[PDB]
Amino acid sequence: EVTPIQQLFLIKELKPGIARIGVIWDKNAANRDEVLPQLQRASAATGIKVVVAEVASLQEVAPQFRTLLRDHQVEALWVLEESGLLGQAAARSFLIKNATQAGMPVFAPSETWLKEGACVTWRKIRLVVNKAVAEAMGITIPAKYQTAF
Repeated sequence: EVTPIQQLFLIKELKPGIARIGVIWDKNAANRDEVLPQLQRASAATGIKVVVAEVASLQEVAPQFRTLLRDHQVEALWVLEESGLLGQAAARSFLIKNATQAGMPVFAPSETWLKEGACVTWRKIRLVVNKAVAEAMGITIPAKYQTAF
């Protein structure tokens, strides 16, 4: 129930001065009609550039993720849902491990991701945080939100 705009504003609070964020998006997910335009409106509202790399199958996850880094110098990974491809354990573990190795936190759609090393997720608005990863990534939670841990 936390909307993409609400999510991005929270990211903005968590990483002041963030300029560019990368999304890996399942081409085949539902509400693609709803969500991609929400992402553009959230980008506009926050001033954070949202670069979307779409993926249709597992073999596309590694090269599309690396495009976000090669071509767009993104500062974090943001995953919006997990109904299909992004619900596959292989896709999830690849993304978290590679984001982490690259130095960037992952903002995720469910707590399963946090258990595997993602940084933050949401519930309705309350943050849910993997404090060990936040601490290592230099991310301070605002006292005002101080959250499920």
